[PDB]
This record gives sequence, structure tokens and C-alpha cells, in this order.
Amino acid sequence: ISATVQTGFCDWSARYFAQPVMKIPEEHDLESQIRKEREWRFLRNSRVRRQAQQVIQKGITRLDDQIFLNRNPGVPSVVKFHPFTPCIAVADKDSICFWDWEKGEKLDYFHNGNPRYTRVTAMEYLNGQDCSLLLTATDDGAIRVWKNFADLEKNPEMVTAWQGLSAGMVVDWEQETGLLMSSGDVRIVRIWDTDREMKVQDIPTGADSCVTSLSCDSHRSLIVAGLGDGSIRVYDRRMALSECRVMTYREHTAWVVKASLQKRPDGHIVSVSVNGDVRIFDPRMPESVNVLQIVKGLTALDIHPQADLIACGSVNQFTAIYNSSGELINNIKYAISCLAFHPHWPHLAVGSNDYYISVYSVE
Amino acid sequence: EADLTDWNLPLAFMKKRHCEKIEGSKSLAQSWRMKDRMKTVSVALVLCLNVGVDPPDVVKTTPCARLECWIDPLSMGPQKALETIGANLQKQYENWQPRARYKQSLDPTVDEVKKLCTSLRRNAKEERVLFHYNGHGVPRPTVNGEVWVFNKNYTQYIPLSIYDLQTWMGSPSIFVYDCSNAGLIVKSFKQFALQREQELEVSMKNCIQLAACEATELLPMIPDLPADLFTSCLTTPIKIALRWFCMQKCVSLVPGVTLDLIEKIPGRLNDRRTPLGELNWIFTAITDTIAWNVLPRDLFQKLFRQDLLVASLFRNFLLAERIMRSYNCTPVSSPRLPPTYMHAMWQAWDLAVDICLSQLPTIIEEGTAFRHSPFFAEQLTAFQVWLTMGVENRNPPEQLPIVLQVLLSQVHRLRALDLLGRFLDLGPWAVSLALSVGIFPYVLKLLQSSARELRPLLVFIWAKILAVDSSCQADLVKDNGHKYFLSVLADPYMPAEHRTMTAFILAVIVNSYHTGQEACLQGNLIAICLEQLNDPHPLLRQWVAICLGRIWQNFDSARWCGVRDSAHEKLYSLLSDPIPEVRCAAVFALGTFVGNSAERTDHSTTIDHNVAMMLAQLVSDGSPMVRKELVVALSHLVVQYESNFCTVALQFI
Amino acid sequence: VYTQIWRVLLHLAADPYPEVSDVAMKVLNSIAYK
Repeated sequence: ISATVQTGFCDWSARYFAQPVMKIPEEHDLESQIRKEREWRFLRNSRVRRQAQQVIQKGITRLDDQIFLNRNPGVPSVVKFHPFTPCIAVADKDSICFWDWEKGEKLDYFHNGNPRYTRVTAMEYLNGQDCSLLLTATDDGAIRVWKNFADLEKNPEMVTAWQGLSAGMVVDWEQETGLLMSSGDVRIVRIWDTDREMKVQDIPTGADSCVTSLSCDSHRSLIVAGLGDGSIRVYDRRMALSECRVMTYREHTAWVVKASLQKRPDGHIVSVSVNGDVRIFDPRMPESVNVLQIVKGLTALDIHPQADLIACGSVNQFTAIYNSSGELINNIKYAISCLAFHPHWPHLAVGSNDYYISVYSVE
Repeated sequence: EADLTDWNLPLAFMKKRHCEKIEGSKSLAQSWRMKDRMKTVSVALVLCLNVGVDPPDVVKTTPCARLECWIDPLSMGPQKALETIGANLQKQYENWQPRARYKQSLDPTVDEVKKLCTSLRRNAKEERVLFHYNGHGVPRPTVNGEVWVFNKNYTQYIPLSIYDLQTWMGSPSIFVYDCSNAGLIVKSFKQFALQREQELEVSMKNCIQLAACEATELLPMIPDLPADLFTSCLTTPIKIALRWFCMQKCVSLVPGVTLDLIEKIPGRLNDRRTPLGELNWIFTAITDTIAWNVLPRDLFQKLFRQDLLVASLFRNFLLAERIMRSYNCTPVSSPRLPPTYMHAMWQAWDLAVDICLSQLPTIIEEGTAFRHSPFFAEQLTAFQVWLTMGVENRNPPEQLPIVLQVLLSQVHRLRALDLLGRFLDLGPWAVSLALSVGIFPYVLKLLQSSARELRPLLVFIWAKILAVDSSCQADLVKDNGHKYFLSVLADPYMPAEHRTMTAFILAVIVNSYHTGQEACLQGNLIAICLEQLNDPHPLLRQWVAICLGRIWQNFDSARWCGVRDSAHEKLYSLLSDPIPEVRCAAVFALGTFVGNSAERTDHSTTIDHNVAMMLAQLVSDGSPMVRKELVVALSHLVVQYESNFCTVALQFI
Repeated sequence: VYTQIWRVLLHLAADPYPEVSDVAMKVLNSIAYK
């Protein structure tokens, strides 16, 4: 009988009545230090958005500057840049290295907790504007969120974690909508609402091959999803689940490395398969507008929404960073399996098969 | 700018359930409960008045002081006066303790005192007995610890040893000495107490002692004051308080207030709406307030909360200290009190007196209706002002015991109950304080009221209290207070905020308490809960479901009632609720429902399998908090079917 | 029915969240030794 455990849930609930009620909450207090620090962060954001916008207006020059060169213990699988704070999380199969590009130091080192077979495929920055979090979706399905990841007085803190689904796993965060769309080898695109902690919509993929990539559009339902067979479906979640699919154009036959969508209202699906040929699609058209072929054997690629730089990779150490029109800018000579631009600054991370991370900059 | 987009963004996974740990707050050691209730069973009035005779030790002045218990002994003749004073003294004491065996002794012998004390001790061996001694007619007590009485013929002052006097009286007793060198008795009492303690190796804290004077001091001879100055203070506080008020210099501020108007004050000591009852009510509040602010918490509950009669004596003792101080007299108590005579609240007492008997010329002569004093109103105003900037844990507000006294009437009950709730809001430390001052038995009496306006205030107050001390669920079942709240939970017009607290209150009363589950089952809780199960408030849905789960915890009778009402079916709707608090609470209730099958009829087994599959459709859930209860819920299912799950577990090996 | 409830407990035993996996493992081991 001693095995009978009782949760503290009912007791934790009762704590609601210990705290005060009648008085104004701490957030509504206009003179509170948290609101001023939150407004100070948003003040820093508006400057960083403006300063980055000024760099865009000056054009994009050739990018060859090396800010730093560090070495990781493990292979860099996925990299993301925090929009405003300079924190460059470079996760590994069995860890999450947190590096920096101003001091040039390792800030933290997690353990994901997943077995040896599994692999950290995707990563996001939740609530990037303030009090940012780090979503860490594992390939098997496990999604988990980490707080206080590069802090001085604080430690790793996993907020919540739940087996999604059940290529690996793909995610597309939607800050404003509050939803989260896991996808991968399954033939379903779930939409996990994080406010209701329930799967709202399960969009059927309608495709045998694995969903290699998945990107959506803010302020609209434009779920783009590349596939391993080559096709790139698009689904609108506003209509019925059977009717969710709108267009199904197929002009490739390989795994889609990165079917990326642009944040402009003029959306352009820049899809690059293992073949390495770019085909810029539109949501309102059935076929590609432009076509390009860059490298024969592509290994990894990156793009930037604000600046249309298609940062390619190469088996022969090359790093071709061309425009969407197809103009030559740089060919950086070093398996470069991870490149990553900033959402605002023209910084570009690079990562070869050797566990070495670079961060370039346009002067 | 691009900042309005930032401010208007949901911060996902940033709420109480995420930041704070899912852990219960540790309940503090609630010591507010009274250890025991004493009962003063009988009273001994030993009167050594010696009416018509003057003690040789003190050469009384020609006017001297004649009044004894507000009775002139020489007016009535010697023998009758002595009987009358004993009768009046009994009546006077009956104001404070009307249900006690009184036994007067009027100029007694030594045997008479022995037989009197031993008889009253026999009646209440384990209970407190009051010994009242008035030695105004006998010589002063000696240094050797002796007290004077008479002989059978009333021709010789016989000495009585304090040791022998405390031999005959038992352990629970209280001693009142009204004589000149009364300090000597208290010193010698502690000596004989220590002497008994030395003999005990090979009854001190129990014995209370009050003394009119210090051993060096002498009693006042002032014709204005009564000779029985100390006893009058203890037994008629208001009477001497007004007479003393009319003797101070502050009377110049109120011309036309003589003693004759004090004699003819209208009202009684019970009716608080009268002028005389007003003063008694005010006096009770001020004295109980001074005591609570000055004395240490332990000694306060010892004297002012244990038993009523002691509390009344010490309340009036504080007034004696003030009056007698003004005549080079220092009262003495056995539990030594720090000097309260110079406390600020005494000034408030003056103002209360001033306002109360400024109307007396118009009440007596003009016949004007006595308007009540603003005192209690202004004190509630003071308590409100403190709450405004009371967030910090500074010194507590002095007026807390006044709020208690205000709750007794109805005139200011609404305002006091409101402020008291606002006070409880400050934090759990304050609710602990309110329990130590002794608010519980008065809030419980209001549950007998039917005034529906009171219902929202009591629901609030009771939620805060029961959040701290959950043991009070026992008391609420005895007094049938759970019916008062059941009514509130079946009132659509009651706001959903107060209905949420009411569902919580019920979920606490029911918590792990078979007596309360059997009582609420008969009160038809499950049916009432289902009536509110589809409310537009996610907090209510959560607690109503937890409350539902607790009531059928190891109680099959409430489960059958749930089966008849078909609750498990109505609960499946909550399994798809957006709010994960409700989802978790829903999983809790369905688990406890399964857990108490106790090998019932086949019906139960088919229901348990239906409840399993309905829960088995909450696996793909985002919150692990909900998924945790899902395990605990399936624990209840495994325990019931341990023989069946062993078959499945052994299969896949 | 018991087959269904045991399959559920397998998912909670392999939970991403540590606290849920731990408590589920205890409850799953408390079956084995009976």
C-alpha cells in the first residue's frame, strides 16, 4: 500500500488562496522594476530593429570577416541566433553548447536526456522579444523547453516536455497565434496549441515520404512543407482538413534540405533539395518563377528573410552565398552541415564536419 | 515604432503553474487552539467587615470612608448591614459569573473558614474556586504570613496562617486580598508555595492572586471614595470609573456633570443600545485591547481567553491600577503585569466617556434620544487606514481586538467583516494572527444567521481561514455550518467569484475526513456540484471537480450516488476542457472514483472499464502536470485490479 | 481493457518530463513485484 503516491496538485491549488487577491498584480504596476526592465528590453529591441534596418538600406556587401573561431566537443546539428541578445546556442546530439560571439566563451552545456539513437533536429526561441525560451524538439517526438539557458545566477530549467507526433521532427513556431506544428516521418501535421496545452488540428500530410521541412507565414495560414520524395505541399488550416491542401506542385526528386518561406507579404518558397537546385515558388502560382542550379552535391544551406542571401555549402569546402536572382557575392573556402543567419544583423554562422563554429559579419 | 507589437504578444508557458513549483505550502504549527476551558464552579465571599467596630491598627478619621459595596453599614444597623453587603456582593459577582455556587461567610471563625473552603473544594476538586477576602475590619496582616479573623464571641482577633489557608483550598483557585499591607500576603503566599515545593521533592501557576496594595502601602482614607475601593473596581468597574472621572481636573472641560447625574445615568449593563450599556461595551473593548497590545501572547491567552471570569477580573484590574495609582497605591498581581497606566488608549477612554455622558443633561432633563458614540466607528476607520499602507510586516494594528468587539453587534457588522477580510488578504501570517486573538468562535456563530447579505462576506473570510488550518473541518460539521455554504453553492445570483471560494471551502471540509463525507453525501453535494459543472469560470470547474473526487475517497456510498446521478458520464465533458487546471482536476476525480470499488457488483466493473478508456484518451496531452495525475489516477485502477494487471504484466515477459 | 491501460503506462514511463517518468516508473515497478 505504501506504493500509493499522492500528488501535491490539490494542495498546490490551495496556495492560490494564501496569496493576496484584492490588490493590483505586480505586472499592472507601471512603476514596477520588472515593467521598466521589460520596457528597457523592448527599447533595446526597437533600436536593434532600426539599426539592422539601416544596414539593410545600405545594401549587402561581401561577407568574409571572421569574428571568432571556437571548437565544440560534439557535432553541431542545429544552430539558432537569439534575435536581440547575442546568445548563439549550438546544440549537439547529446548536449546543447551555448556559445557567444562578443566575449567568445562557452556559456552553458546541457544534457537533453534523450537516448543515443535520438537526435536533436529542430530548435526555436520562444518569446524571443522578452523572457526568451529554448524549445528543443527531439527527432523521436519529444519536445521540451528550457529556461535560464545563458544566465549568470541561474541554472538550466526545463519548463515542460511532451512527446509530440507518435527527417525526424520539424517545428514552426507562431509567436502571435500561439500554436506549434510538429511534423516528421508521420503523415500528419499536428498543431499543438501552447495556451491550451492540447493538439488543436491534425492536418493530414497526404504523402508517403517524410516531411523534411515545414515553414509557415505570420498573419496567414500558409503551412509550407517540403518532402523527401521531392514534392512541396501547402495546406491552409482555415478550410476543412480534407480541403486544407491548396496546391501540390512537384519539380524535384530528393530530400528537401530547407523549404524556407520569406516573411514578406510577397511570399517566396525557396526550396533546395539534395540535388541542390533552387526553385522559387509562390503560394498563388502552380510553378516556379525562377530556377537556379548552384552546387551538384549540396550538404547544408541557409537563407535570411530580411536579406535574400542563399548561403549554400559544399563538399569541397566552398560556401556559396548567392542572391535569389543568382548573383555571385562570395565563395568562402573552408561536411558543412549547419549555416545560420541572424534574423536582423547580417551575421552568418558556419559549421563544418569538424566541430568548429564561425560567425561572419559584413564589416 | 515596433514596440506595440511586442507588448501585444502572449508569453507562452509563463504562468503560476510554470514559474512556481507544484508543491503544497507547509502548514505552520497552529497553536491558537485553547488547551482547556476552565469553569469557576463556586465562589467564597469571606467578609471580615466587623460592622460597627473599628480595627485597632488604623485610627480612622471622623469622616473616613463609609461606603462598602456601595452600602453605608451604619445606616442599616450592624447585623442587617453585614448581611446586606454579603447579598449585594453576591449580586455584583453574579453580573460576571451568574452560574456559580455562592456561600457567604460573615465575620467567620477559623473552623467556619475551614469548613467553608473544604466544602467548596469538595464540590469542585479539579475546578477553579474563588476566594474573596475583605479585611477592612481586622488588623493588618503580619510579617509572619498571617491573616486576622474573629473568635466565636467576636471578642478577639484570631490569626490565620496563610500556609494553613492554602492547605484547605486546593490546586485550581484564585485569591483576592483587599487589605492594607496586601503585598505581605502575596510574598508569604509565594514563600509557602516555595516551602511546599521544597517538601514536594522528598500549585503555584494554578493559584492566581490579586492584591489591592503593596506591602508598604496603606489604603486611602478619602471620604469621596468607597472604603471597598478595590472590590468595587473588580466588581463594578463602570460605577467607580465614572465617579473617578468626575473627580479629575478634566471635568472643567465638561461643566454640569456632577455625581448626581452619574447616579441617575439611564440604561443597564446588558443593553448596549442604552447609555450605560454603551460604556460597558466600550470599556470591554478598550481593556481587552490594552491587554493584547501590552502583554505577551502566552500570558494574554492565559488570563483573557482561558476563562471568562478571570478575564473580567483582569480587565477591571487594569482600571484599578489606573485609579489607585492616583492615590499612592500600586495594585499587585501574581502573574506580574508591566505598567499599563500610561498607555495611549486611556486617553481614548476619556473621550468615549466625555461623548457618552455629555448627552446625559439632555437625556435626563430634555429627554433626548441617546445617539451612540462614534468610538467604534472611528476605531474601524483607524483599522481601515492601517490596511491601506499595511503591506509591510510592521507592528500589527492595535485595533484588532476592537474589530472583534464590533462583530458582536449588527450596527457595524458589515463594515467590520469587510475590513477583517481585507486584513486576511495581506497574507497567511495575518490569518494566523487573527486565530491567536480568538476570532474563530465569533465568525462561527454568524453561520447561524440567515441574512443573505452576510453570505458573500463569510464565504470570503472562511476561505482564508480554512486555507491555513484545515483541522477546523471538524468543527464545521458539528455546528452544521456546511449547510450554510451548500445554500450559497445553489444560488445562481451569487457571483461566480464567491461561488469558487464556496466550492473550495467544501473541498476542504470534505478532505480526508469520513465524518464530513458522510455528512455532505446526505446533503446531496454531487447533484449540486453537477448543476454548476458547466459554469463560465475555469477556477470553479477545477475545484468542484476536486471536491467531487475527495467526497468519494474510500466511500462507496457516495460512489453509488454518483452512479445514479451518472457523474462519471458528466465528467467526461471536462476531459476536453481548454484549461489544463480543469483537465488535471478532472483526472483526479475520475481516479478517486475508480479507486474505491471495494469489490462491488459487476456494474462497478463495467463502469471502471468505461472510465478507464475515457481517461485512456488523455495520453497525448501537452501538460505533464495533467499527465502526472493521469498516472496517480491509473494507480487507483491498478490497486483495485491488482490480480488482473499481474496477468497482463506477466504475459509480455 | 487492462491491455489498454498497460499500453498507456508505457508512454508515461518513457516521458520526456523527468518527474512524470520517475513516478510512472515507480508505479510500473510496483506492479512487477506482485
